Amino acid sequence: PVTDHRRRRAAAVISHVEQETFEDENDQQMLPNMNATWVDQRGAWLIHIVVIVLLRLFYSLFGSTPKWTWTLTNMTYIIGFYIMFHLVKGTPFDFNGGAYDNLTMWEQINDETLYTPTRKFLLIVPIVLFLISNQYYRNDMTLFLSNLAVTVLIGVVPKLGITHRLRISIPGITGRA
Amino acid sequence: PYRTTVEIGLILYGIIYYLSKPQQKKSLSPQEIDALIEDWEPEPLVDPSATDEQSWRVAKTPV
Ligand SMILES: C[C@@H]1CC[C@@]2(OC1)O[C@H]1C[C@H]3[C@@H]4CC=C5C[C@@H](OCCC(CO[C@H]6O[C@H](CO)[C@@H](O[C@H]7O[C@H](CO)[C@@H](O)[C@H](O)[C@H]7O)[C@H](O)[C@H]6O)CO[C@H]6O[C@H](CO)[C@@H](O[C@H]7O[C@H](CO)[C@@H](O)[C@H](O)[C@H]7O)[C@H](O)[C@H]6O)CC[C@]5(C)[C@H]4CC[C@]3(C)[C@H]1[C@@H]2C
Ligand SMILES: CCCCCCCCCCCCCCCCCCCCCCCCCCC(=O)N[C@@H](CO)[C@H](O)[C@H](O)CCCCCCCCCCCCCC
Repeated sequence: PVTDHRRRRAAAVISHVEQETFEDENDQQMLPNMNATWVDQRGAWLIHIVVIVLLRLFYSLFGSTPKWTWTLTNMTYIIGFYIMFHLVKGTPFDFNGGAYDNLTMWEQINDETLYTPTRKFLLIVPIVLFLISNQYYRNDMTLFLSNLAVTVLIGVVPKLGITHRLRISIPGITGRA
Repeated sequence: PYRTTVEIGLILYGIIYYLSKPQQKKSLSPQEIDALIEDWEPEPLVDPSATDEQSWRVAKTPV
């Protein structure tokens, strides 16, 4: 071939996305992303509190016990955030030629900068929510263990210095480079 | 006890993450090594541009 533009799907237990070449990196990422730029804007940090409050009020309008209400709201918030950020890979609109087809929205924030204030806030919020919520179901150990497992496994491990550009082939042969 | 221990662990990691590094920023093939070797252009050992204009000293030396 005269261009050699192909996508690899190497299979291994632990694998990482290869570093971009000169043409793909220094030239095909020049314009604003329009997908991870709205994070550092007006009213982008208070909306999470509003979502949490609305979910809590909606669940309380049913008239259930505090333990079930708080467990359900924590699980729903964490699952929704995971579905929005960590699951999907790509961009809803063509960028240049498909340059961002191997990365999630979390990796694209702030041009792949590891530590920025918004990331710190996003990591801080689930811990504070868990600390506030545990006080209602301390008696039940099963629910405490379930909440701890959900928080640690979904809302903590992905947002780490490790597990950056990390892919596992157990649920499907992932594509790297 | 344990319920307090896990809370202490989560909080302790919280401050560690908060006071992280100072905004860490995201960071060659042997086939192109010979290209650098071939692109090197050395300079002459001695510059001969001004030799002609300054050569009157030798012609005026008594013998
Ligand atoms: C409380 C209640 C409980 C219950 C509940 O509600 C809440 O729980 C909820 C749980 C929900 C799901 C949760 C999360 C997702 C994923 C999301 O994802 C983005 C949109 C889609 C695309 O995503 C891909 O976007 C990129 C482009 O595709 C991918 O890019 C690469 O692949 C490119 C490939 O060209 C290459 O260019 C490169 O390699 C590279 O660029 C990238 O990897 C990947 O992100 C999702 O996948 C698509 O997959 C197919 C296309 O691939 C579509 O067609 C297929 O449809 C039929 C089935 O197979 C067959 O008939 C057709 O023949 C067959 O083709 C299918 O319709 C569609 O789903 C779409 C929504 C969904 C499914 C939700 C639905 C609703 C629930 C089931 C609810 C549920 C009701
Ligand atoms: C009755 C009660 C149930 C309530 C259900 C809602 C649950 C709310 C709580 C969870 C949500 C997290 C809260 C924080 C979000 C605040 C609002 C921000 C709005 C931003 C919208 C503009 C973003 C543009 C960028 C587009 C983008 O991202 N593209 C892809 C990647 O490039 C992403 O893959 C994509 O978008 C996500 C896929 C769409 C939704 C997937 C799920 C399908 C519907 C099922 C919903 C399940 C319930 C949990 C979400």
